[PDB]
Amino acid sequence: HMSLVTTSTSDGICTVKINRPDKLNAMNTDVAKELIKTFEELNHNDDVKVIILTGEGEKAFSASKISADESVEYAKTGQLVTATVELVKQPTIAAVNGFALGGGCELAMSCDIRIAADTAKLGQPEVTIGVPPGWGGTQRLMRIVGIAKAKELVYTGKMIKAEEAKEIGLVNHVVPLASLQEEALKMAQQIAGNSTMGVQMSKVAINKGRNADLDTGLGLEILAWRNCFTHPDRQE
Amino acid sequence: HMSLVTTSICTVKINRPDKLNAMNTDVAKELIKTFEENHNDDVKVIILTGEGEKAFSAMSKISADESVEYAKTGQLVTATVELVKQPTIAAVNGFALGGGCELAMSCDIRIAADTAKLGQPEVTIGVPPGWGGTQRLMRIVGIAKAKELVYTGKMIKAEEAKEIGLVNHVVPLASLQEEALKMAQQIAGNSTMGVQMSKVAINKGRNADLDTGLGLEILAWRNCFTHPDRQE
Amino acid sequence: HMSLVTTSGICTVKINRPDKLNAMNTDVAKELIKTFEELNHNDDVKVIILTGEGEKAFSYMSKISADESVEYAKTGQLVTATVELVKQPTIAAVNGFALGGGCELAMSCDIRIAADTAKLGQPEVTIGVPPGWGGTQRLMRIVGIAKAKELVYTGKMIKAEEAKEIGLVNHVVPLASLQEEALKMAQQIAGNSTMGVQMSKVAINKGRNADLDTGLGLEILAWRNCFTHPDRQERMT
Amino acid sequence: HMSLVTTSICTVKINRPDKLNAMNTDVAKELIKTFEHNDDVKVIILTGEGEKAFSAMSKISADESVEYAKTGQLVTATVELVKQPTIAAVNGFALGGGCELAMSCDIRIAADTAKLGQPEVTIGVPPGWGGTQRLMRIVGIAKAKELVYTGKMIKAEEAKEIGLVNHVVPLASLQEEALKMAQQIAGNSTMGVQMSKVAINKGRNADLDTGLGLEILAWRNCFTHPDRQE
Amino acid sequence: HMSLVTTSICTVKINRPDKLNAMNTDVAKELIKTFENHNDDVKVIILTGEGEKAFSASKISADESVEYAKTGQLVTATVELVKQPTIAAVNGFALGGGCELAMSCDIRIAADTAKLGQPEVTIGVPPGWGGTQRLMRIVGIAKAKELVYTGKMIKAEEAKEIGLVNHVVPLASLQEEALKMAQQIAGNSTMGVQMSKVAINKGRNADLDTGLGLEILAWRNCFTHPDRQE
Amino acid sequence: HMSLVTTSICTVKINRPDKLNAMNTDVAKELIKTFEHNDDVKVIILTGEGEKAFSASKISADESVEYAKTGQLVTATVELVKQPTIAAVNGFALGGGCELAMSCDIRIAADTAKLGQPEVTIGVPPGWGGTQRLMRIVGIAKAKELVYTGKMIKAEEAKEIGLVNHVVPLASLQEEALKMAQQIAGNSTMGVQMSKVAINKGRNADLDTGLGLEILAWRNCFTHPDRQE
Repeated sequence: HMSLVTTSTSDGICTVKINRPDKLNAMNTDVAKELIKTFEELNHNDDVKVIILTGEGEKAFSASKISADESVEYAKTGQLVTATVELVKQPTIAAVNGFALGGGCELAMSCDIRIAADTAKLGQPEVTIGVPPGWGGTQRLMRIVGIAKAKELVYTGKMIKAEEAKEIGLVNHVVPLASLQEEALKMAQQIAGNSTMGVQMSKVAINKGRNADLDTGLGLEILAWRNCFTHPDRQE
Repeated sequence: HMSLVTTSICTVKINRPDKLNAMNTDVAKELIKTFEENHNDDVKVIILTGEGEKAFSAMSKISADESVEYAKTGQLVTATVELVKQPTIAAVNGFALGGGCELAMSCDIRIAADTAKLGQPEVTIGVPPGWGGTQRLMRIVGIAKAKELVYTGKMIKAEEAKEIGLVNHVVPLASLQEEALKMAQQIAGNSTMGVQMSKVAINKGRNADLDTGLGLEILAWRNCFTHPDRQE
Repeated sequence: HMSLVTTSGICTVKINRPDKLNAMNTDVAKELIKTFEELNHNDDVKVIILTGEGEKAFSYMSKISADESVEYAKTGQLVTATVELVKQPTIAAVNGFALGGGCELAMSCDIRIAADTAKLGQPEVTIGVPPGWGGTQRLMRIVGIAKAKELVYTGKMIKAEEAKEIGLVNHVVPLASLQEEALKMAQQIAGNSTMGVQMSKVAINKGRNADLDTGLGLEILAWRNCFTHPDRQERMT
Repeated sequence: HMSLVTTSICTVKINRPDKLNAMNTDVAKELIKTFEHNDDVKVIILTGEGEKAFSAMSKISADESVEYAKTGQLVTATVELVKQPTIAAVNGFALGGGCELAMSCDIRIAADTAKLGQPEVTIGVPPGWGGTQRLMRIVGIAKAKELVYTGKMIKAEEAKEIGLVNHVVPLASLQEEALKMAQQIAGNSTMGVQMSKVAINKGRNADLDTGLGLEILAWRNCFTHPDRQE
Repeated sequence: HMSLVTTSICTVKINRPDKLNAMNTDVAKELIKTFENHNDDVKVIILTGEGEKAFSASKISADESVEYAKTGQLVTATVELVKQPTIAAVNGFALGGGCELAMSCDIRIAADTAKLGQPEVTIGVPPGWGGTQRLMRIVGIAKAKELVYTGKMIKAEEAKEIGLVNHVVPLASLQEEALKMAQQIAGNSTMGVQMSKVAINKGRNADLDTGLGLEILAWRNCFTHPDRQE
Repeated sequence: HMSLVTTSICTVKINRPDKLNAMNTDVAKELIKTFEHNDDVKVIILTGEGEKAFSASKISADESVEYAKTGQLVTATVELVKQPTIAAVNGFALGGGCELAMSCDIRIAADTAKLGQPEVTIGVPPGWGGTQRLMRIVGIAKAKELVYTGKMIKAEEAKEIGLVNHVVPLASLQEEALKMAQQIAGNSTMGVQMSKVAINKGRNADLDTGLGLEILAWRNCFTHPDRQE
């Protein structure tokens, strides 16, 4: 179904793995709901400080004859899992180990930081079926890579390698697969070394001010800044 | 002023070659009429390029009052090219300067020739970009490069245009059209309803917060799921 | 304190405190506010160059309450907004270290040209706080949410080359060639229409915060304003 | 399908009182072309022909629905973003598109006989000409939700109560009042009025700081006009 | 902590009458999961306080105060964004979290004995379940600032004049009225009703053009439904 | 010049009664300086001196920009000040004064008060935030009516459209103001001004972003002694 295992310094680095390698870690509603409950619906426990999310099998991160009314609930489940991943307390590092197409790519775009392997191919092929990307791909892909590249990808519904994904910023870095998880830990243990209060107030400020004008975002930032100043992490 | 060829995809061309396909009021009105305020259901993808293979597109001495009208005509034609039903592929065959560049920035995807040169030199004569440059260039390449290009008013070549994201790809001149064709056809084979509703969703959610954009997307997604292209 | 040198209408502003690596306290912030506020009324100056004194750096009193924390953050927001919304375009010549409030200061300018020795970053979280002078917003609005999140969460420094790769700076030139380079671009902006330049700046800084239609309204208003100016009819010759 | 009378102030009247000036496609196009403006007109009054109706077949494709809702959006936007102000003199029924058309105008002055509403939901659709947004932006979210979910008529007194209309006067004296407000606006500066309209119509969609940028740009533009110094 | 009764329309009632139906986290969870998603048999939801005396009338860990506020946000959003229209029948006291919950609903009909307010600032905190935003979005910034800064209570008449409630009726006949409006919404097309709800709840947060895009999408989406022809 | 008197609540007064407390550049500058606040003051009262008025064509376009910037600066300084502000409209509030009144949080007007935006009768729009603040306070329809007509309105219809919070007899206006200022001053200072920050920021954003602002201010207040005591 889904795996979790935690160790780091303080050992609060939690690797979360999608466990369906027989079907290329494809995401159905069961995987979405289990992801929602693993990310605990907009919070977490206090042991974990950084989350590294990937899919087992070393081949794919994650790669409808239905009831037009039921597709609204389907897209709602997708939106809910993407928001639960996107707004979790700790930072998330998406280790894209191979294919990330459709929902999978959307999942990858819900995370804060993406470290892809030189074997990773991303895309949104929903438009080849007759549907748009229904789990936030029409919005998050734009907000990450620019309207031009997002439009190109969604219109063509094509697949792009991790190198051009790094070129357009869809992934933060590209490393060899053999080193992928290694790098995924190396960044995480770096974020875990910093103050959790500062890191996660920064995350709240960023995730809230991405949707507002500069003045409102600065208000969010100053409020989070005072909040962190009321914390012992600042003085020690 | 106009050129239309539709075979599959409708290539539209600005037919003013002896003036580097310059933008004016008549050309803007012709483009407005050509983009049909939507399109006909036969066309799936549109390619906008310039005649002569020397310039994509490279009367202002008057009356700020009707300068408002000139800017309104520019905004109208840029929004008609931007919000047209079919996707738009801009094949900049050289000079895309000022109103041309802004025009090129109205389309969804820009494919550049190696000889292409883009920029907003309005700041050198008397004015800011008045046909959407100050907003569209920012929304395409980011505020830093937008400010650099607008303040300096300089021209940049195609390679640095793809470096900052103003154009999606750069290909040799002699193979630009072809390449455009291919991409258009790669978009033409996809679902009409899917592509066009995703275009609606993107063009609407670019201006709103993530939640409102997700609402737009779920509405477009249901609308497509009520269409036969989804199941077949 | 702070040094000013103007000629061409090109004004170079220098943070003058090399003993503390041009560190940002409330004094230098207030002096920056006062210098950029005067330049708003200075009609000779056309372009502003912001850089640090010396060849090393462009630019922790926190024993304090949370209310004086709010006041410190407000002073930082004020200096960043005054630099950002100044009349003339600004060129931040990052001649070395730009970390913390210094990097946010550089991010408040219109254009950044960094030396090949420059290192930029937001190490705020390494001492328990987020960026307090607009980093969490301006960094994301300049380089995108992905790289902004990476840099803010790690709190690491990055060389000028990767800063140019992610858009944190516009260009990267050798250190000894930085100053000259900056002035060159400033010259290229100084020769343009001041009316058009500054209405462009107003339109951009206002439309970055709104939908496309409101930004187009701002643009058409600035366009008519410029069309009421003699620069328009006089240079379109 | 439409009448113009410029006497000074242009009164605009939709002309189909046979079934109370309903909003077809053709009157939408006629209103679009009529709202184009010229320098003569300073204020616009838009009312319905028939003395008791301002403006009061569909199982065809969803794509035609999209494009005719786009036509409605276009006519409402053309009415909403004119140079001069618009005074909607609601003489009677304003339901569905009509009321949406009335909500596109700057100011509404209704007769005491006027009943407004959005009954689209009694047919199986939402208001597709801007009601779901303009009604909410005029009367607030609570009253807008109430009116769109009920789809009922309300009397002009309740419209003035919830802000859907600015003022309520007797029908026989509606036009005199609308033209009174018109000539009050036309006596003011054309540049100031029209730049105020641009600033309001653009800043309603933005944060306060952006809107203040809009306002300062329009303010500078008004200071370049001869109407200021005199 | 809360009960449900459906017939034709579903009434949801906070069942804590001796505690004046006050809200803690557990009743919030019960309401969260009682608004599920939903089933297709319910058309209009009426939420009121059990006991016809009050609709609905913190010493650790600011860290856990964040989670308390997140639970409040979750319950308010689940009530607000839910499929069917919601009618808040405030039967008396609606203070603090209770009034915020009432403001999450679509339409509010108050008994003449109702008293609403946000007294959070008398404790040392702002409204933490959406008051600072929803009150301002319902009644406007001036009255919202007044009520939040004073923390005072207001009767049904003043809350109606400021738009905090849509209508005010006698207490002994509140629910009946709350029923009839519900009935009035039940007879309307569920597809049109709920697509209008989605369009409004999404376009209240965006500019006019984005809201019009949402509206035209929902308009075609109601043209997808068979209830348009019948 | 202007004056200030602190008693607990600092009453701030525009001291130009022989000119109906009209606004110039010097008045705006001294108002910016007065609104700076100090930790003792909990509520601010802004009114005009004299019981007659709260506050009632040579420049180029560039100094017109500068004048509009000064007006925006003073209106934003009053609007975003720490403590809640009560504008006691003791008569005329026209033009900038009107806009000044619209910058405060709460407006209590005397029955003889008259509010308006007459800029459009001179050739210009409101340039101190009227075209935005009036629409955000009273709605778009009444703001359009008032700005296009440029007409003065009495206190009661100003209350009807929401331009003022309450209408009080002139002879008692101040006292009523003080009374409200007392009721607000007794509440939590930290909670009330964090509420003010949340409101002034979330008025410009969508619901989700505003709720983020609110939850941040709420957590901030939970770290203050006022919450538990």
